[PDB]
Amino acid sequence: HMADLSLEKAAEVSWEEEAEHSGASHNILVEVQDDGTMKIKVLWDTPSPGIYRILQRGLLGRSQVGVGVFQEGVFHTMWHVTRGAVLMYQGKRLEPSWASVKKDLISYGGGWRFQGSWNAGEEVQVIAVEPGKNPKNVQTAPGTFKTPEGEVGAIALDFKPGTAGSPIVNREGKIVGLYGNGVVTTSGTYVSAIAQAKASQEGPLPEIEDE
Amino acid sequence: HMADLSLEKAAEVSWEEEAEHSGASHNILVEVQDDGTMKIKVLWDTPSPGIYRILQRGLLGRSQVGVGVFQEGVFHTMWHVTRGAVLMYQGKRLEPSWASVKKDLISYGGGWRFQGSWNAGEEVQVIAVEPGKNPKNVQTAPGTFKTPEGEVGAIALDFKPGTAGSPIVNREGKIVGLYGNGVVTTSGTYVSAIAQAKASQEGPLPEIEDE
Ligand SMILES: [Cl-]
Ligand SMILES: [Cl-]
Repeated sequence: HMADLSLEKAAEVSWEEEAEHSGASHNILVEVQDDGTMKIKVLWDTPSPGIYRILQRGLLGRSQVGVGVFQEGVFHTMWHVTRGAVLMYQGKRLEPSWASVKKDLISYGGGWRFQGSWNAGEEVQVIAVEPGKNPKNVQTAPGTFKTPEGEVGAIALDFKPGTAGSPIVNREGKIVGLYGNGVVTTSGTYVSAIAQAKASQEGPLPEIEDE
Repeated sequence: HMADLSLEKAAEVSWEEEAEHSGASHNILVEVQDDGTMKIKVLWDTPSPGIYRILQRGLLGRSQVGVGVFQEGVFHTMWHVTRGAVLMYQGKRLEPSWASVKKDLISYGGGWRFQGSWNAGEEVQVIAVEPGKNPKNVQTAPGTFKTPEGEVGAIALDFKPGTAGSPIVNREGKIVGLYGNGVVTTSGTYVSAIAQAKASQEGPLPEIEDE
């Protein structure tokens, strides 16, 4: 309590054609042809879109507890990072609007906005915003993990504590999930879910009398 | 919300005479003498004392979001790990009792119990309980960082995300602080505070009429 969390912009969301690859392995789509060719295949009154550090003020200064993304006026991060705490941005209180403890996700100022859906076999990029480091794109080939309610992509990459909430993007620069909700395998490997919810939409119209 | 956090015992608190040392450097107290010698110097109804993983249940199973310590019936962890969330242990709800956002600390079921105070120049051990790994003692020589309200010990050691709340102990096996509230230096080095509060004590006696 005590509006102890604040936000600070760090980067914009995009795919980087050349970013470092990391992982024990690579998934590469090859196209083979008959001909014998083989080929490798206005200022808006809204928070600036992008990636932000989430910062908790104590005695040592501001420590980064996680990362989130503004997209269409809505701030998206992980449930475990904020547990619904108000977030200060430009002296304004941001209140939580929607949360999924199961998927480990939370949005502030509206419903989930991300539309990306990861396609098995494709490589993705995590835009890792580690405490005290410049943003960095990391290309990786996710596996899948088998859950109730469907199958989920799963990334085997280790980042510093505080990196949870960094977005995962596909080749069009669309966000397919957030990184940082994971488990550790018996062989000692950390794997993060590609955490993603359906984009929200308008319900039926209400009315009222409270002026 | 939804008692999504639970605890699981992982280890007991002790100094390990031989544990691995880690860090760019070592602080070693030498005693020199006149003689020319030089020398290197009942079951209780209370949660079992020790170190516990803090686990959040989602779709991938139980992910470790932090670590804390039971001592004298009180559970001690970091504020950023739970932000005051109820904790489930053996089907019982544990409610938070005291918290310090500035020191990044929280206790459940009573006031802070730890009595250890780190002494400049001494080496300490972090009992690192990393997600999916066995507990491990790590000996390190803390530096100091200069803050308001006094000087704080500061440890330059990197552990996996989820390790915050692991206790730091002195040579007598007394807890001098918890690891995992830190900042990152311009050279890219992570340093954690030795986070510690004064042990609590009984106040003046009240009375009442609410039977
Ligand atoms: Cl909507
Ligand atoms: Cl007390």
